[PDB]
Amino acid sequence: TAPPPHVIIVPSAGMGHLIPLAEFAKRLLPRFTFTFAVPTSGPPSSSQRDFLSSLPASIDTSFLPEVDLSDAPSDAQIETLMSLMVVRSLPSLRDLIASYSASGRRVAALVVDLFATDAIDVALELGIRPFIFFPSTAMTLSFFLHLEKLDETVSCEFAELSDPVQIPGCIPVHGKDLIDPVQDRKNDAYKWLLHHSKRYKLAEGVIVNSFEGLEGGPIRELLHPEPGKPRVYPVGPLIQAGSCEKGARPECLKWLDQQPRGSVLFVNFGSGGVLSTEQQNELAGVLAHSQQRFLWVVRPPNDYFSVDGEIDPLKLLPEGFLEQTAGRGLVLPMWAPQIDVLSHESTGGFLTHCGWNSTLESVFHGVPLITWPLYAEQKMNAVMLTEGLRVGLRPSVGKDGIIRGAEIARVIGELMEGEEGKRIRSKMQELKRAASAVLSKDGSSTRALEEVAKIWESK
Ligand SMILES: O=S(=O)(O)Oc1c[nH]c2ccccc12
Ligand SMILES: [Mg+2]
Ligand SMILES: [Mg+2]
Ligand SMILES: [Mg+2]
Ligand SMILES: [Mg+2]
Repeated sequence: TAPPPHVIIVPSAGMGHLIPLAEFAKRLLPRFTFTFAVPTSGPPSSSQRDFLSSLPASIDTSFLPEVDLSDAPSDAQIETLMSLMVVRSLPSLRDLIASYSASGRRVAALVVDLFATDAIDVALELGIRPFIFFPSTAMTLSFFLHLEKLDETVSCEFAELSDPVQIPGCIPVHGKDLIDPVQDRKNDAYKWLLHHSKRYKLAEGVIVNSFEGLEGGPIRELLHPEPGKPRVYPVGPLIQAGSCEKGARPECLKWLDQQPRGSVLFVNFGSGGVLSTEQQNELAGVLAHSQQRFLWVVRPPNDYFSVDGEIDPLKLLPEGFLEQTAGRGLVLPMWAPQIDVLSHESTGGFLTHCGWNSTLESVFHGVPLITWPLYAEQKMNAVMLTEGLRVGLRPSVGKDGIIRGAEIARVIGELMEGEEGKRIRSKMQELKRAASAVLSKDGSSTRALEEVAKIWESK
């Protein structure tokens, strides 16, 4: 029995990033031990502590001493605050790695999230193999690697372009659908994104949470060796599992058991996927007059109370909405067991914000999508899902930023009924089979994990 090498993980801010990073680590146990070296700007939340403490013993956590970000503009985007958090935590990261190295442990790799490339300098100075973990699409990774060239060939704001932007190996995308932090090139968020994208070549490999069956074009382009381009390791789809391992007995799953097969539309924009009052009313009015069964996770709009103290969103729904939907739809406040809903046989569609974790969970369970992108790279994901793979439908937004009921109803109807919705469903089942094929004991993604593991163990 050999001593397990140690691996340090530097995540970018967000539970959405801890989830796929923990799944990645869990699939390399017990060959290594891990430490989540978590930059902080304040007391770690109870959600972070609870999630990280629930992991296997071989994955430890160190919350780095909090840094001060009050000097940043109050309008600073999240990419800027995330980059500032890492840079200012590097001394603490050095002290953490020193505690392990001083005890005799071999530190075999430093895994940094997509906006934590400034920690790569520490790894290079200490003879530690730097790797980047990319929790988004291969399409978005290609955009990152191409951003330098795009920045030097385009002077105007991207949303002003008439022709769609062409990324090597990707479907074209109009500038207005490019990731949020490139929509204002004067903002620090764009400069930070440019900064990180030029540093991906400093890593010995990029680990991307996707697979070739889902993004053939981008993956095959990325795998093609080129000078100045890092090696890429598709290891997706890395997602959490259902609750059938503890002991369809949750309340909302009992309702799904009664409904017909593949007949329910699941609505969930995820935490932070808040709608305006006007936008939520448009969605509620369509569901109220529809004959479509739905399961809707509702959150208080950004513009009385419940048992714990949070505002009760289902009392903010329009007049007698719960009367018009009593037997056909089910409303849930704040949270729902998403993976258990997507795995349920009664679930036929998923209205999602196109966060990549949620998309991968839907693909793995063969549930076609209504793509309602909100922020980050979600609009790029929507284009790839709907115009590329054709496994979902996208409602068009109006000039005032509101998606009207006529569009919500159009895509719902076309997806759950209509012939195009059947083709979409058929295509999504093909991706479902392809997803479980790359994660098998001898799967394409399981092999990529092996390559990474052996590299970490080499020398
Ligand atoms: O958790 S997020 O808010 O999505 O983090 C992110 C902000 N912008 C991003 C662009 C591409 C991928 C991830 C991004
Ligand atoms: Mg705390
Ligand atoms: Mg369907
Ligand atoms: Mg998500
Ligand atoms: Mg964003």
